[PDB]
Amino acid sequence: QVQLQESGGGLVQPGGSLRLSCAASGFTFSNYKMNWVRQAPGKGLEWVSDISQSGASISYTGSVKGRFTISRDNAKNTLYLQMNSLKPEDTAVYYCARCPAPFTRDCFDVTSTTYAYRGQGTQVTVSS
Amino acid sequence: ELDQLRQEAEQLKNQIRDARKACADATLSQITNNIDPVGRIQMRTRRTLRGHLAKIYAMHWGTDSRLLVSASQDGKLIIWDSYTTNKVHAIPLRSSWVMTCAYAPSGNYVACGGLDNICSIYNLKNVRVSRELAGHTGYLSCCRFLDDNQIVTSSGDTTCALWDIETGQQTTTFTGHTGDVMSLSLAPDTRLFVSGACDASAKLWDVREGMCRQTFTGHESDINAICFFPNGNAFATGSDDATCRLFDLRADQELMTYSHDNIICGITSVSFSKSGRLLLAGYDDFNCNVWDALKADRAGVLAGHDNRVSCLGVTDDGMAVATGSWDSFLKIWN
Amino acid sequence: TPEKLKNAYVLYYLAIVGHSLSIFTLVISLGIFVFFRSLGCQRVTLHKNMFLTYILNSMIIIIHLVEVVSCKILHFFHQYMMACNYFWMLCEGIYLHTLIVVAVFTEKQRLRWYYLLGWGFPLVPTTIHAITRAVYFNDNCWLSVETHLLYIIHGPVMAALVVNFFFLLNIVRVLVTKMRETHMYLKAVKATMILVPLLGIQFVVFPWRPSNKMLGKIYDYVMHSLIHFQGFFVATIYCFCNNEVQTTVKRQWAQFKIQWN
Amino acid sequence: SIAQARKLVEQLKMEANIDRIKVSKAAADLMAYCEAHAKEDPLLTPVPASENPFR
Amino acid sequence: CSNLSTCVLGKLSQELHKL
Amino acid sequence: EDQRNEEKAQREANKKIEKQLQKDKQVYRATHRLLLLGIFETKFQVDKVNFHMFDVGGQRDERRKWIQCFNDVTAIIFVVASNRLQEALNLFKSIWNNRWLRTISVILFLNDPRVTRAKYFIRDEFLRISTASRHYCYPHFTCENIRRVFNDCRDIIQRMHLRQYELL
Repeated sequence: QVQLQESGGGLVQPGGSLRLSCAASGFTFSNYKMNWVRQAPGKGLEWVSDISQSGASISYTGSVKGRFTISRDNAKNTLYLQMNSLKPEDTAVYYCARCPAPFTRDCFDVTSTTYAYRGQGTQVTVSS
Repeated sequence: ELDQLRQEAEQLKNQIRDARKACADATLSQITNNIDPVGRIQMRTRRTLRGHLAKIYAMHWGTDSRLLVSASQDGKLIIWDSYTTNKVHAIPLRSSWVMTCAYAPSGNYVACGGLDNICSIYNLKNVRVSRELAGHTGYLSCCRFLDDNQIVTSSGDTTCALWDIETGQQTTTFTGHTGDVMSLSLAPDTRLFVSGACDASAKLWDVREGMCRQTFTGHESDINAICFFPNGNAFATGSDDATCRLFDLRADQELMTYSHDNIICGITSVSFSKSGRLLLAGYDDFNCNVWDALKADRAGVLAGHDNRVSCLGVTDDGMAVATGSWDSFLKIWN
Repeated sequence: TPEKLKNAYVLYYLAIVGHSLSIFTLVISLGIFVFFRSLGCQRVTLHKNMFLTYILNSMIIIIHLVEVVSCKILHFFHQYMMACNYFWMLCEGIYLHTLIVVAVFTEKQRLRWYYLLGWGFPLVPTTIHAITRAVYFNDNCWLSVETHLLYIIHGPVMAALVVNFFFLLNIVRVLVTKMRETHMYLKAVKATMILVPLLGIQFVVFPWRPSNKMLGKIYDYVMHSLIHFQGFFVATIYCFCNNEVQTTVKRQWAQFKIQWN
Repeated sequence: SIAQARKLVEQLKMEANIDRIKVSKAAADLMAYCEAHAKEDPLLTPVPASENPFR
Repeated sequence: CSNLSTCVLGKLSQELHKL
Repeated sequence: EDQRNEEKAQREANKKIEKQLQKDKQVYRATHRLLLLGIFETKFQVDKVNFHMFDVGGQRDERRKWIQCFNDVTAIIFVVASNRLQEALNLFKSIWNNRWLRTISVILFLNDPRVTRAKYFIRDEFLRISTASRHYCYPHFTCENIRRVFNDCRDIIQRMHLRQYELL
């Protein structure tokens, strides 16, 4: 029983901002390792960011490093992603993925071919 | 068009959830706790079968309850004789990567499936390949025999399949999951087989129709191994969140949870006793905890192995438990 | 002379304490290899024969110690055990050099050859010494070591050790290159020092007892201490500081607490 | 993904129509099976070394 | 053996035996 | 009166099998199993040693179950393609920190001023994950390629034997 719901999205100006709020229900959120994953229209799934189990070790993709910053909060049982000065080239569908094992550090959740533990998708859209 | 359908599914899903909680009205721990526990179980190793070279990945007993077949990663399928620890047959495999072995209930056929995504069938009346089933597109995780003619296999491209041996084609295909279907067990009436997959979902399939009858989602990570309760109304599942859960077929929900905070180690194999009171679970921290399945207490610990236990089987007469681990030893416990 | 008698007595005390302690640890270390069948490897089985030789060498020396034609015969056994022990160190050095450098993959193909060099070969120089000493010299108990006829038995032993020293030079040369391609000095000095007792390279680096009395006495103390505890230092680094046996011992003890009571 | 969604909804209604026995009854049935066959279980109740084929 | 390191026991045993 | 016959039958049934497997254990341990990444198994000989390599091109990309079978192998050949690079870094970061593949080495194949810096950049990024955590990465480049897998697994077996004596 793992269901991941997401907020945020919508048409934005170039150089605006957006907050994507992944809501997690069903599992014990303190033991797992969260991940955000794009899917640009016409591209495959790409990777964005992650947090470790405590809220300490953060990585990013090179294209979003310095612009996006993410954070979870285990008591609220949520995950966030704050984008800043968005490009007109990075409109995508954002998912909230979870690595499939408790208390590990390895993840295999960039796949499109039927990954189970990921969210619905939030269409961030940038017009001009 | 998609959003409106999703709301209809969500409303339908809501009808499931409220009905399940309403139907429950008690938990299994409450009624059971007044009965006397079984205490401590002392199981002593009686045989240690040493013929393999690489890690023993899967073992299957026979309905003769004397011969067992084990398949290691060196490409050898060995039919042991558990009473007098002698080897009856050694069969070379075309693929050395073999993740399962199955022994037919009549004792005439031995099937092993590997990462070559081909189930192979070996005749036992030298011993040679008889029929090879090549229809899956992923890999082959577990396989079981219904009778000598038809074999059910759980592949790793999200589909269980029912095979006919004399023809070579899949008679029915089961495509409900969303993850690699790791393990199947068969009901004692041999009409319903549960399948555990990587969705944290166990599904109940009726082998004649070909559709998902029931779905049991109460786990948090990939379901490794699954085994029926010996009457056919319940089953236990082992997962990677170090939790064994007992789900009932008739009440359609989870009865019990077998877990401790000292247990941060994922289950690799589950099996029941003859009556069903004892639940045996192999873990990957190299021991096999024994659970009083009615009361969720630890009856005992089987700690004889040296590496990760992969398969665990209890005989049909209920006399022995044979575990197979990654140190190439099958130890038979009584 | 009182000082010499006192000096000999302390060394005699050191020999009894040094060897008895060494044999006690060695039997436990050798016992671990035979008892635990999980540790079966090509080096380990070769190590098992070396360990019994240390057990065999220590007991014969202590039995020689208490007594100090039957006297001669026990000394002949002592000559063979002492010689074979040094040759076995060459055999392990031969195996380690071949395993690391020459033929990198598993080298259980020539195991018969090692036994002939290890056990069968020491018989020929010792039998030559026993036959030659009786006819040429006819020494009592063979208890004279100052004779010039001991070269025949000890000439191969010294030859085996010096080429063994060459093997250590290759191993360190290989090791430093591996570390560099990956605090390296600390590991390198530690690696050479642990290698010395098993290969038996203390003898070659300190070959002769010097003529000066002050230098000789300190030399006497360091040589006696290392040799008497050489079997002890082989048993600790290769059965207790060795990591794979350390894991095996830990799991076995855990079972010993739960199934006992 | 609209065509795929239809498959999930039809699967859901098929599994939603079942009637569910209560947990109180189902726990009583599982308890009853264990009570009846506990005598004939060689792991719960141990067998002597004459009856045990592995001995 | 001529007081080599190879036969430490030989010179140890001999001196004590003489004295 | 047939118990004696059964013992006589089995013991000379078991003895022919046990002497068969000891003539197969020699061939099993003389086989250096390999894995490729990025169903077909091809064994081959270079300088009289056997490399049994299993390509996994027929499997799906949900790798969290079938990669645990491959823990036994000597060296995992890694082939990258050049956002096809960063998603290859995250697979290498996942097999590096796995609790069953912690002791398995990795060989990289990544298949004139501008290109040279680009080749250097890929080498630096991969070398930054090896320093994050018993197993060492081996990078290579474009432009014989099977001799580099022989010459780099020989370094793995030398380093596998130095650990046994606690040297390196």
